[PDB]
Amino acid sequence: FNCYFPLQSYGFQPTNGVGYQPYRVVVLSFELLHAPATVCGPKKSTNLV
Amino acid sequence: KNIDGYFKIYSKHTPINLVRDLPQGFSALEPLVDLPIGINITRFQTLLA
Repeated sequence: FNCYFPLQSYGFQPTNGVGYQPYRVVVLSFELLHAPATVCGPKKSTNLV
Repeated sequence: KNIDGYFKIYSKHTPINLVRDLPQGFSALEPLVDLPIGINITRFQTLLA
């Protein structure tokens, strides 16, 4: 009484509605600190003349 | 050395016949690796075997 288990399991079955269907989420955290920058976007490297 | 948070190394290896002290000659060291670490280094220790 007044004591419960906090963790609960997500019901997953293919017959469940699309709204409750499990969705795998990937969250990218972009943080710019005082340290030097490394990761950058792609390159171009066009033709040479 | 460490400059602007960029630690650099210069390595040169040449054979010489030596007993003690050092040989007399000129040497120009070459880059080895560039390590954009950016930590404060006030001291160092030589690891032996």
